[PDB]
Amino acid sequence: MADPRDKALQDYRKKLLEHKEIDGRLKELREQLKELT
Amino acid sequence: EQDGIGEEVLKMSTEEIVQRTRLLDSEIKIMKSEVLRVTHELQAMKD
Repeated sequence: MADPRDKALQDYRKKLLEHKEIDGRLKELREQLKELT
Repeated sequence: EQDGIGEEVLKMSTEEIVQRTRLLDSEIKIMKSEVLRVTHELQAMKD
């Protein structure tokens, strides 16, 4: 925007979303492990 | 919103903003690899 510091802020958000997006996949693949164990 | 706003820039220190950008990048390698290792782990259990 008006600061490089804001460019930086906007990237944290993509990562917050990214951390979530992965956690959902991770858990679906995880359930499957449990049956095999 | 929750990021990208002017308030947050004012609120934090300028130094801390540099350290936070570095630290967070590192987490991504490890998380992405965590998901893949599981996908492989599934085949390994099957074997």
